[PDB]
Amino acid sequence: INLYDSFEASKKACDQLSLGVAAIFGPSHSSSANAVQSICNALGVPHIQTRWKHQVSDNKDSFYVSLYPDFSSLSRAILDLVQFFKWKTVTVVYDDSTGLIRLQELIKAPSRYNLRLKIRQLPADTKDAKPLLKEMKRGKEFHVIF
Amino acid sequence: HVLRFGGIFEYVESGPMGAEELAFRFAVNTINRNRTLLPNTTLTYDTQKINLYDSFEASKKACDQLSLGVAAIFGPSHSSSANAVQSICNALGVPHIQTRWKHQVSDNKDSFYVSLYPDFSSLSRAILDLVQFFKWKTVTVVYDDSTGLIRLQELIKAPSRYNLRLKIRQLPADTKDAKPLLKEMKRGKEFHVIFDCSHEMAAGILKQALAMGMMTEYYHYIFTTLDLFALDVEPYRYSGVNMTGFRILNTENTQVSSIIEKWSMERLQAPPKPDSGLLDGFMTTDAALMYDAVHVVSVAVQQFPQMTVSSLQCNRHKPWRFGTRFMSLIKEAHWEGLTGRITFNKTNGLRTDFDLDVISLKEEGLEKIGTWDPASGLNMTESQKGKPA
Amino acid sequence: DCSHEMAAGILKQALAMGMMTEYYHYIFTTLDLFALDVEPYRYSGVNMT
Ligand SMILES: *[C@@H]1O[C@H](CO)[C@@H](O[C@@H]2O[C@H](CO)[C@@H](O[C@H]3O[C@H](CO[C@H]4O[C@H](CO)[C@@H](O)[C@H](O)[C@@H]4O)[C@@H](O)[C@H](O[C@H]4O[C@H](CO)[C@@H](O)[C@H](O)[C@@H]4O)[C@@H]3O)[C@H](O)[C@H]2NC(C)=O)[C@H](O)[C@H]1NC(C)=O
Ligand SMILES: *[C@@H]1O[C@H](CO)[C@@H](O)[C@H](O)[C@H]1NC(C)=O
Ligand SMILES: *[C@@H]1O[C@H](CO)[C@@H](O)[C@H](O)[C@H]1NC(C)=O
Ligand SMILES: *[C@@H]1O[C@H](CO)[C@@H](O)[C@H](O)[C@H]1NC(C)=O
Repeated sequence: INLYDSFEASKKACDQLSLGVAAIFGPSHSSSANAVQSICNALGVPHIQTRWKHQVSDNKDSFYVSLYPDFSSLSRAILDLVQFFKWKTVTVVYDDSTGLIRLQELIKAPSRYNLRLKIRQLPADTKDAKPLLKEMKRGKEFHVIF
Repeated sequence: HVLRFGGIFEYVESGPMGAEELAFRFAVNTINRNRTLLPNTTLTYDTQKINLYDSFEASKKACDQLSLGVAAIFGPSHSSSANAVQSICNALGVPHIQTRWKHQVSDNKDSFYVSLYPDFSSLSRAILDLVQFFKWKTVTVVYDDSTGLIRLQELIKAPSRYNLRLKIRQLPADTKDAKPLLKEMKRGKEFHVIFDCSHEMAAGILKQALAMGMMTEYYHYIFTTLDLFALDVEPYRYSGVNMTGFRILNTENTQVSSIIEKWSMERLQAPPKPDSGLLDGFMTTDAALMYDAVHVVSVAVQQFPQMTVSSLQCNRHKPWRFGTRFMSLIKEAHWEGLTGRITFNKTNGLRTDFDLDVISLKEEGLEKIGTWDPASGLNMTESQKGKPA
Repeated sequence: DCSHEMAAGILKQALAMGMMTEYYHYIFTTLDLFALDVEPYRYSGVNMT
């Protein structure tokens, strides 16, 4: 399929289900993954997911698995690493807007621990880390989570 | 002439009819009764009843609607269903109008969708302007849904651009379990809370905060939701909380009040809920946005008389004949609706320009104390009280 | 110093104004304090002896 064309992934999933298939190894996007998950949950066919997607808590679908490790446990491991290194000022730099969901335990961590977090977002261009790192010069922040 | 619109609405089993579908059909009936707008064209609808948080049902109903053929589709509220509907109609060139915010992936390349919910980037910048007006230092942000951090993506990301320290807490899965969260709120001695939830959850946690004794002169709650006029502030107006928030629903104009009154007796069929704490007989923001969406797509239709509805097939990818012209006609309209001035970003489908009224809670109830605009800053007419000679 | 019904009305009007916190403290001369409804006032933290 193409880049984030969930209708095309739905059509290919319908064609592969018409051909007959044991289980569907789904796409690596988010929207097409949600579409294939809902389609196979309607038709009783097991879904396999290898990349993490954001999961809506209202969804009652049960016909899927996810072999990427959950970012709740990953974020708790990162918080344990921060507690082991005994940091105080952490600058967290992400690139995609879903990453705040992936690191939300670290953002909820200043309520329960003693920390101070400054988060920043990479720009939409690849080579534009030079202004953002300049803020790393200005903030004097030496503990960066990428 | 006869024109057809696509209506997808997530229905509730039993009960009354849904509010958004009622607003959609009320907008259709008021446009059909009026002759100043669309003089020689009549509008029809095809409403659908899909499940909540499902995309395959929405895909099947959208395919059935394109088998019937519609001019445009008014999508559902859940993010997955709206994403599937948006991809389906962008594959066929039929324009999409959505009234609820959804998280949008930056790698998406669709161009046949518009969203009339105000963008939370501009809303969060307005909230930052409101916070910087109040000279705050420590802000506790309480968010309900896990997507809501993206809705506060500008607000959370404030690294040393202003002297501000944030503490972020999440509401629990149960609605009634705010009491341990409010107990940690009280013991933490933090008194400037930004609540990001729906209006029903806001009324519920206001009842919980009243039961926790959080209603003093020390608390200055800020609600990101726009339905604060649906709240009943009668058991809180004499307390001394400040309760500043925003409103897009321009109730100052008399014609908008007349449209609200004409909505009201069709709205008062449903009985009120006294346990909810919501002021019954009022427009939500979603219903007004659906009404304004129908008006914007109608005035986009009126400039394009060569409008033939053609039935399309999901099994092929044959695009609509009048796709790009009608999409560009949609993406440049300027209609005065219930929310005021309506325009679209020309590089997006997001309504990034609006005119918010900053309201607050005083002893008379709720009243307008300021005006926010994205092009200007924040007026805040109580600070404009100093006019020396 | 009032009746228990008057005490309940005063407590409701004090909750409407946000009078009771952990700062405040009430003594009731009436002997029907156990017959009142202390459900909404309990979790805020009020002495109310
Ligand atoms: C269509 O959508 C586009 C986004 O998809 C819109 O582009 C956005 O435009 C706004 C202007 O309205 C930009 O806002 C601000 O940035 C300036 C200065 O930049 C600071 O931000 C930059 C980010 O790249 C850095 O390069 C700078 O060095 C610095 O870090 C701020 O000064 C602005 O504040 C102004 O606005 C706020 C609220 O109105 C006030 O509080 C301020 O005091 C001042 O009034 C904004 O923060 C925004 O960055 C830009 N976004 C992108 C991605 O380009 C576009 O405008 C929109 N078009 C229409 C027609 O709606
Ligand atoms: C809260 O509202 C009152 C109402 O008069 C106002 O006087 C006060 O300045 C407001 N702000 C506070 C207490 O920070
Ligand atoms: C603020 O509002 C007043 C009247 O309400 C108006 O006269 C003034 O020009 C406004 N200022 C700005 C900056 O919008
Ligand atoms: C009320 O009771 C609490 C504990 O229950 C106590 O800490 C507080 O001092 C009391 N208030 C008074 C005595 O004013």
